[PDB]
Amino acid sequence: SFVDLGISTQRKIVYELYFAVKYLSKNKVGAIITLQRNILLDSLRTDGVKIDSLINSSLLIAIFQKSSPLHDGAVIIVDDRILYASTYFSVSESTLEDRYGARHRAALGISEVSDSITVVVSEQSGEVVIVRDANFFKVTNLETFTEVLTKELNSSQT
Amino acid sequence: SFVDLGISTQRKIVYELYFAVKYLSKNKVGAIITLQRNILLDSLRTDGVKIDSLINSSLLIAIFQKSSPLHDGAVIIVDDRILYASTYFSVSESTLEDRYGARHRAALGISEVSDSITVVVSEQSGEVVIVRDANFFKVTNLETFTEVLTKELNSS
Repeated sequence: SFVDLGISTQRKIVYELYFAVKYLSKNKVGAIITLQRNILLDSLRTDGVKIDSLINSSLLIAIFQKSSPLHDGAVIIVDDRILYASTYFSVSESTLEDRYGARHRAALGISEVSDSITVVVSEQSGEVVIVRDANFFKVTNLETFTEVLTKELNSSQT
Repeated sequence: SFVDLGISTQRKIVYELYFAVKYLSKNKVGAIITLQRNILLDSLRTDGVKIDSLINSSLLIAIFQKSSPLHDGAVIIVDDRILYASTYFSVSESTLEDRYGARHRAALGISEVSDSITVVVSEQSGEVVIVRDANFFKVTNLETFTEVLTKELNSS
């Protein structure tokens, strides 16, 4: 559903996510941002706060600060809106409760049951990955981010 | 404006604001939340981010955390939505016999130029005030907050 938006809207989403990721990665702030595409994620949602806001780098940075009520769980972006924050899913990979690898596992789970793209920033290393269909594209150079993410969002869907 | 919303919506709004303010007061986190009424505030504020979000206590708490980039400056609510965050009012109000907090100053200033209703939580004391028409009701027992605010929202 990203592919159906005007080029201005797509470019906005990518740039805002870019600024957010630059901050989060540099300061080693964990985050899970999931862009839903054609498979609607609402069916698989366990918990989560619905905020239905415009997507914005500053709001994202606020959401994922350690002292924030919304920094655990996943943000779900639908078209150009942050629909949910602190979202969890009943996928069968995020059933471990071990902290290490938790967001990577949650992202993998989501990617296995939907065509969604999921950016993950690691609280430990600040490393950034783009998770899609059980693959982890590791973004070692953040100045490739906008390009990589764009390709991911325009790939073949379900 | 607000009375045109619906009892479910009005109660939900005041309830979410209540939980936000309860948390913010307990932890002495400064905050300023301006519910716009008939005077459009756009000409009177500068800067800020337009987020156009639902009104949610958790979101508000996240916005006003001291490590949050949106915590300095005021939230502006319109109808049932957080329109702006970390926006700055170009106006303040002082008096002779008091010198309290910059958020209190800004909220009284904004009530001088608009019919808006502003909730302020003091960074130092955690004390909650509600500001309208250059006056400020003090809400020292937060169980009354839900009542007090609704009164103020159903005014002139």
